[PDB]
Amino acid sequence: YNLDVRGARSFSPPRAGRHFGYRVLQVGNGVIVGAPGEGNSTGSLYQCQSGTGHCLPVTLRGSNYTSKYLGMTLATDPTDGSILACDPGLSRTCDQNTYLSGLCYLFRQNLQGPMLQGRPGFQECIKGNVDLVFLFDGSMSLQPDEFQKILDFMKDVMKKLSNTSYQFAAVQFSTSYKTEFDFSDYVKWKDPDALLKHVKHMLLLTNTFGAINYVATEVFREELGARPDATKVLIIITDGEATDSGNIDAAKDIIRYIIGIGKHFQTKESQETLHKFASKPASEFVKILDTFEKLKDLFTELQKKIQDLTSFNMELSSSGISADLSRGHAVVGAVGAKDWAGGFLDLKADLQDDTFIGNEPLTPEVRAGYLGYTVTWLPSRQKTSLLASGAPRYQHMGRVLLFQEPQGGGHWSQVQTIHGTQIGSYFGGELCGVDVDQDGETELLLIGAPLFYGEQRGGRVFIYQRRQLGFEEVSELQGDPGYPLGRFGEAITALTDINGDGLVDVAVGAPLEEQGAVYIFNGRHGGLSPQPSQRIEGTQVLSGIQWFGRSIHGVKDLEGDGLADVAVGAESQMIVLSSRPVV
Amino acid sequence: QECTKFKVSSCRECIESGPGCTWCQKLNFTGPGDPDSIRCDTRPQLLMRGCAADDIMDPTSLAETQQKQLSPQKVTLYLRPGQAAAFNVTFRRAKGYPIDLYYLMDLSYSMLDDLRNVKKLGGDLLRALNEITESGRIGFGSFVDKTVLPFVNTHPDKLRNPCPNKEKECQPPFAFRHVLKLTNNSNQFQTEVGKQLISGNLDAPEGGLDAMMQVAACPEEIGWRKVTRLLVFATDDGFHFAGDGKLGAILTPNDGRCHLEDNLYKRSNEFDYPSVGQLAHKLAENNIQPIFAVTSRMVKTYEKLTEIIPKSAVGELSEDSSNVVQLIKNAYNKLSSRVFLDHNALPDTLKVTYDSFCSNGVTHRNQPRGDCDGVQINVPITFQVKVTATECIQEQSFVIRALGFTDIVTVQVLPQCECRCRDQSRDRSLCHGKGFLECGICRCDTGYIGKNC
Ligand SMILES: *[C@@H]1O[C@H](CO)[C@@H](O)[C@H](O)[C@H]1NC(C)=O
Ligand SMILES: *[C@@H]1O[C@H](CO)[C@@H](O)[C@H](O)[C@H]1NC(C)=O
Ligand SMILES: *[C@@H]1O[C@H](CO)[C@@H](O)[C@H](O)[C@H]1NC(C)=O
Ligand SMILES: [Ca+2]
Ligand SMILES: [Ca+2]
Ligand SMILES: [Ca+2]
Ligand SMILES: [Ca+2]
Ligand SMILES: [Cl-]
Ligand SMILES: [Mg+2]
Ligand SMILES: [Mg+2]
Repeated sequence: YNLDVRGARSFSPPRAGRHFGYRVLQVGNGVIVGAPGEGNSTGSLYQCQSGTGHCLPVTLRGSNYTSKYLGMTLATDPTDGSILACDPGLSRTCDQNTYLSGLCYLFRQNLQGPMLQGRPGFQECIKGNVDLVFLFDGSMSLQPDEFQKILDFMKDVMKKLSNTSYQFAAVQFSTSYKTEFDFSDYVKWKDPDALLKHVKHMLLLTNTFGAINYVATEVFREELGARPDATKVLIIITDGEATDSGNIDAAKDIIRYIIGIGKHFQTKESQETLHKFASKPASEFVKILDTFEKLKDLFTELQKKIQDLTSFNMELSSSGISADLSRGHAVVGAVGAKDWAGGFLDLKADLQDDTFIGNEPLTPEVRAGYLGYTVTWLPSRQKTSLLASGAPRYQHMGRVLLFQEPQGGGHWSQVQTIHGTQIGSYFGGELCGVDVDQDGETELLLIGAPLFYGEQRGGRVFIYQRRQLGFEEVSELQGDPGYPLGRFGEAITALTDINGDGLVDVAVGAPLEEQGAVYIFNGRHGGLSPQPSQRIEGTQVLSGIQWFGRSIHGVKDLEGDGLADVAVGAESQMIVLSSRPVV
Repeated sequence: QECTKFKVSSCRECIESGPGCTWCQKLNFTGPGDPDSIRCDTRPQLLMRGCAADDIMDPTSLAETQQKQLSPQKVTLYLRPGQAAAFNVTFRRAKGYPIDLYYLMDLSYSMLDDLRNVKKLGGDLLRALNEITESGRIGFGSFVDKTVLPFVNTHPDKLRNPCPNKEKECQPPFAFRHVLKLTNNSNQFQTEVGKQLISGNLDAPEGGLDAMMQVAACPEEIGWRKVTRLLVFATDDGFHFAGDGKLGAILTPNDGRCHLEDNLYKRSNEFDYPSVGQLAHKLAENNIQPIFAVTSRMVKTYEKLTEIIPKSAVGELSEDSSNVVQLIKNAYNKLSSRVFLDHNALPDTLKVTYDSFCSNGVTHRNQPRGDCDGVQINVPITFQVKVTATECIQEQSFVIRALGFTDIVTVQVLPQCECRCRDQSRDRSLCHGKGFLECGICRCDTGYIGKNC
């Protein structure tokens, strides 16, 4: 009973939709509110001022797209103050198919400051008709067997794609460039051995910038057989760094893969030099091969990846449907991955690259599980930092997976599985990590099951504590009975310390208990208190309110009067409460 | 056998103090310096103090019970705090009512061969219902999923033909369509269900829970009688529920209301899928018992729903739905051989447990719900209901149902904190004063001066 309900403030723009308040986030003197659009409206973000009492829509600067999904995903980094916003409603058509993935925005300073953006888990459109050009290195470094293996690679790719809508062209490049055959030359023959039998190894330098500009302006020409309705794809094959410099702006509309082969790409620094030539993300389009014989192993990856889909990889990934930031590291969930098995994307700091981590192994039982619906960092200092992600639909019951950060030179590994027991309960539909004693080790993982049904209580929140072997279930946060569909657990947040005892406290939203309610659970010695110290009825703050407790955020607030400020979302409303020593 | 006493100055406060406290009513039982609080103690302690056995006031919780399937219909209880009263409810399973069977079918593309078989089963279904009881009716509805991405491909060509491209008689995807109001005319089923085309969608879980909710929320359009209500749910994989709509940016919860327009659930993209518990609640209210007819690989998943929807059954549907009539007969037997005895919401001043004495050879005791399996027609089973109050309660009531049936037991709860002592007759001349004599202690009419008036 440290939250001053009598002093509550409320915020609502005049044109606010029903889902203004779907997410709330407190940054100095303001609240950021995610407002996903309903019906035909598009979503938006609102910056709400503590002083003026007004909420204003945020103009995304240099953004090309805004769907109704904008506002669904707001996260902030406690270590550096970064804000990540995501719009997981980027839809596009590729022949008769529709793709759906996310667009994410990183505000390093504040919403008015510089913005970075990216498309995590983005699948480029590869149509039925593809105009593909091979641009192969002929530099003086290639021995004749190595140059030949490059020739044979292009042949097997053409051979495996012979009865498709693909049309091919080939350009050798060294100091200068020669078209070894145009698209028309491929249509009139379709014989790879014949098309390339006049190829003579140039034995000079490696002018990659000029080569790419040459391909974009002198090869993709309609009078040479290029189809303007086809996807333009470029496969670059090189064994050394570029000997020129400039830009490839003339080729930016081309989907560009690049393959670095051999001893000259031993260092990660040299491999990095190929990134400016290829499309993003470099994890998809930049292939480093240590030996020339591995050009055969690459045949599947660079061609099976290259219309009626009944089975989907990342085309319907729904990336950015959740996010979390810790210590400068951002991750977003992608529930659609691998036919809605799910997973998460480990983002590069500039949002220009990503790494997908998902279920392992892909078994038929992970399908339609929606892993990555929730993602929550569990940082530690002495122990390894973990990431928890819920698959609330796993086998219609849900589960939570614990992933360990890459340790040393290693990779992400999955270290624990936590099973839900009740069908439809959405076990893992909400997650929250808590470091109660603030020793730098996050020991508590809270798992919401907001749809849990039975015993006259709607929804559950379970407490898991980290032991040596893994997380063990130690307690439950008890909500009031009498609301069997009340969705206790839909929102869980750590409030920092609200009652000045040095221990972190937790809030739990229960948005469908009458007009909504928020429970406050105080931190104690050795964990969390299972009984709440306060319950805040929405009806008390506003009379016509609904969904009170749909989202909660707490922070030690630096301006104003009080120990902590707590923001609570509701239907078309956002409410701010101050924590006080004596209420 | 234990009594803790704090405030006792009357017989009624003694009983209120606990279930083990008793009150002596002997006249002139108290010494000059003693209070009449010594008059309230445990039975052995009172006997220690010279009170005779017949002068010991020791109330006991009592139940007053007043051819039916559920007997008795009305019971009045008298509860002293801390002591339970017990009464037996008898369930004698009668003969079945007429059966309304609404057949709700998945029409995504893998159900194409199932659709061709179901189009010809209208006769067999009515004949099956009339082999069970009398005067059956059948209805029909269909579902695929919500019509937003990524549940369906919203490309205009794939909306017109969600089915694979070869398919030539295919309807756009849809959430729920009410095809046939409950009727006893099988030819109506044939021509109405025959008009339906196969459809398709994008992701494996389907939106059948949307359709079930609309069926349970629209009783006038569906045509339910007040007889046995069966809802066959025929599908061949999983189902969406609340929270999944987020992928389509559908964040408003299901409101559990009827939304049929032109026999379609048009606003399905305005509301999220219902939660399982939300649907279980709606099905219990309206007495609608679902029969999940699912393929073999889904059976273990759908069986977990019977955990949460008490009156439901699961049967293994064939890949072409050709066994569905025997599936429904088996499911009826399983549904009606199971009997739950439950009560509505209670004040927490009361607690109710059930003993279930079953005829199949099983006995449960002290359970929040009565549960017997293997119940047979005209073979009675007995439920012992025990009700305990923690305090002197205000007059109240609560109903006891048999799940799936409308018969109720109305339990009137009355407090018994009053002592029921004796007549002051033979003792008049009373307290040497005006006051009257209750329970061996004089409560003098307000004032004069004195405990002894
Ligand atoms: C948005 O589109 C414009 C084209 O008008 C382009 O110049 C810009 O690079 C695009 N933004 C991003 C982030 O790619
Ligand atoms: C109810 O019946 C059971 C078994 O037939 C019996 O043991 C019990 O005494 C009965 N209860 C009452 C209150 O008569
Ligand atoms: C069928 O239901 C109708 C109501 O539409 C009723 O009139 C009729 O008696 C019932 N039985 C038969 C055999 O039609
Ligand atoms: Ca800690
Ligand atoms: Ca605290
Ligand atoms: Ca089939
Ligand atoms: Ca579906
Ligand atoms: Cl070279
Ligand atoms: Mg070279
Ligand atoms: Mg299907």
